[PDB]
Amino acid sequence: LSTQEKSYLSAVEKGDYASVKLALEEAEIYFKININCIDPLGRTALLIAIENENLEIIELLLSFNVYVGDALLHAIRKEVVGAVELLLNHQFSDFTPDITPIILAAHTNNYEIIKMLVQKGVSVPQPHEV
Amino acid sequence: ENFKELKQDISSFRYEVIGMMK
Amino acid sequence: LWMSYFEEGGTLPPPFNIAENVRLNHQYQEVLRNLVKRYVAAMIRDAKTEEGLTEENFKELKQDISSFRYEVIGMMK
Repeated sequence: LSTQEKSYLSAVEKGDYASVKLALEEAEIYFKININCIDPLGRTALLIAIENENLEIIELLLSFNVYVGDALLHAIRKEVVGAVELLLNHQFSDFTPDITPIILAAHTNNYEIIKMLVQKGVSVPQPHEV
Repeated sequence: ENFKELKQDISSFRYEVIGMMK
Repeated sequence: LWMSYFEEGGTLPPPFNIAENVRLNHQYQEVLRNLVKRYVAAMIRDAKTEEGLTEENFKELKQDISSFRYEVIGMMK
């Protein structure tokens, strides 16, 4: 984890919009740092910007086509409505390979997200009774 | 998490204003 | 009680009674690495952000505003 990545992650964590944009611009032309990097606990830039609900940072990081991965599940578990709206209209995992967006949304009684998901059309598989 | 949210709001506000006056 | 009946030692009531490892350490180490990573991510990073608030948090949040105000006032003068 280079220092040029520690500076970038710190800028994302505080909320310095101009600095994060400058780092992203200097990355696409010099290819120095890897935007898909992990900090010691394992977070990426997307997770850091979602954990603080920084909608401007989240929108910016989508305009540079970062890796999304299980970023929708994290927003659903954190119950961030704006982040879910953004992520919808666009290897180590923390979730079991059987958890889908609608299931994980239904575990949390959040009416807004559940309605937002079922408006797009989903389906939960009924298990055969015994 | 609420405390970190409320601290980050102030941080981003400060950065934006400082950059706006310079 | 159950484990006492998993082996072929007694297997018979009293009336009628008278590398192979080094390869596996690879899989075991891979499994431990995944388990430790999951535990760190789940317990000591994702359940520390669910504690309560005290007076130190309030003083922190007040001092942030104080320093911001001082800096801006000095910047406009």
